[PDB]
Order: sequence, then C-alpha cells, then structure tokens
Amino acid sequence: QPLLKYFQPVTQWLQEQNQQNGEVLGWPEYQWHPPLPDNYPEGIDLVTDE
Amino acid sequence: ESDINYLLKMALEKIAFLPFGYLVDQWRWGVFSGRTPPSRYNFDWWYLRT
Ligand SMILES: *[C@@H]1O[C@H](CO)[C@@H](O[C@@H]2O[C@H](CO)[C@@H](O)[C@H](O)[C@H]2NC(C)=O)[C@H](O)[C@H]1NC(C)=O
Repeated sequence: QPLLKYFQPVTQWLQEQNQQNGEVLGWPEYQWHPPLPDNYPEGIDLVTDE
Repeated sequence: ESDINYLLKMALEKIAFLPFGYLVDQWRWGVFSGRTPPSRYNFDWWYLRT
C-alpha cells in the first residue's frame, strides 16, 4: 500500500491515458507469438529508423 | 498376443485417465485459492492440460 501511495499520480495518469486510448488491461490471447521476420537469419543489417 | 491386446485395451481407459482428474481438481483448487483469477481461467487450464 505505501508503494501504491507513492506512485499515485503516475498510476492515475496512466489509467487516464489507457482509458482515453481505450486499451484492454492485461494480456488476453496468451497463446500468441510474434511471426519470424522474412529472411530473418540474413536480414538483420537493414536500417529501419524513422 | 491376446493378453497384450486385452491389456492395451484396458490401458487405454485406466491409464489415459490418470492425467485427468488430477488435472481437473488441480485447476479447481487453484481457482478456489485465488491463484487463478477470472483473467487466467483458460491460461491455467491449458497449461495444466499440456
Ligand atoms: C478471443 O478469440 C476469439 C476466437 O478467435 C476471437 O473472436 C474472433 O474475433 C474476430 C475479430 O473480431 C472475429 O472476426 C472472429 O469471427 C471471432 N471468432 C469467433 C469464433 O467468433 C476474439 O476476438 C478473442 N477475444 C479477445 C478478447 O482477445
């Protein structure tokens, strides 16, 4: 409880931002793994920074 | 050969059921204890099943 009291402003701001963005808390679809990038073992030295 | 056939037929119901029962009541004990919240019903169920 003291830990949550300490982080009260940041957790309130986070809750407001998540509510406005309309995201789902937690991680349903636990059975999800990211796809392997196309030609992954030989496609790593490619610049993708905006 | 007849003995093997009979015992494999019997082992298809008296051995394949052993993981079950154990599995089911382990999941239900976890749910009752609070270790499995409503957001982790399927997750823990399929973890125990696998
Ligand atoms: C849980 O999984 C189900 C089953 O795939 C998802 O339901 C599908 O949702 C998509 C996207 O809206 C629909 O096009 C499909 O028709 C749905 N499938 C069925 C069988 O109805 C569902 O979105 C997932 N739920 C969460 C909360 O992640």
